Amino acid sequence: IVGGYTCGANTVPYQVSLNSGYHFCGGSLINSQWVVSAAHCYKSGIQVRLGEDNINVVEGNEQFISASKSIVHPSYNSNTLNNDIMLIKLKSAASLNSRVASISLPTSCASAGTQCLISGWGNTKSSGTSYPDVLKCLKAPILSDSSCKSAYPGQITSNMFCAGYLEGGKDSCQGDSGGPVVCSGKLQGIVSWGSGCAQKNKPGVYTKVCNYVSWIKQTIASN
Amino acid sequence: RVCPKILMECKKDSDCLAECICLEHGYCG
Ligand SMILES: [Ca+2]
Repeated sequence: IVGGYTCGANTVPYQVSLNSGYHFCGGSLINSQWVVSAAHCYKSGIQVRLGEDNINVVEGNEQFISASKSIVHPSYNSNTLNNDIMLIKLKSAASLNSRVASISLPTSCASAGTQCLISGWGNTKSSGTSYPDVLKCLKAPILSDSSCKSAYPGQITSNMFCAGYLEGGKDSCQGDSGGPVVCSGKLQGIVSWGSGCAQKNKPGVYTKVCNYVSWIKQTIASN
Repeated sequence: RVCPKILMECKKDSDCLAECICLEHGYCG
């Protein structure tokens, strides 16, 4: 997250880290057994780490559970990142408590101008690399479809939205993929892609979770 | 550029996904 602040240990209880020997993507817990993340985060042998703040220190509230099944969306296109969403089933159910909790799925799409919370352990520099130990947070607005389409000519589908700042300086960045964009207490977006991070006129692009809620619910109840 | 925000090590630009490139400190961006 570039231009963010420190969330505070376990203040974002639905945030998870996907780990293959190191942290490489985030995700969000949507119930005791299922995590949603980005389809480009697919890897065999994912370990899901819940209850994390400092990803390098054991602080006592972590639960590490292997992924038993990852279900990439049927129409995911790895070239355009359209339908960039994946569900991960945990090998055993997480113990929900005050530090580990799920986030609600939306009943409606959020409108442009709604302020949302984006979080992750990704790069905090727009130029250079500084990867944080603790979870970072950013409040950012959903931008209009016109601005989004204007910023990325021909690359935005109906399954994507832009959130951030056209002035640059604040954005999600590498290592934040798959993590949450929460608006009004509902999961509205998944960190997906952008042209670098926090660049002028190149806001981050996010998977539009409200287009997938019936697919998510059907998949969770059937696997 | 279309560059997904996954953390990925690299030694050359061709190691990265889509239009991400390999930065000086060994990670795609
Ligand atoms: Ca820890």
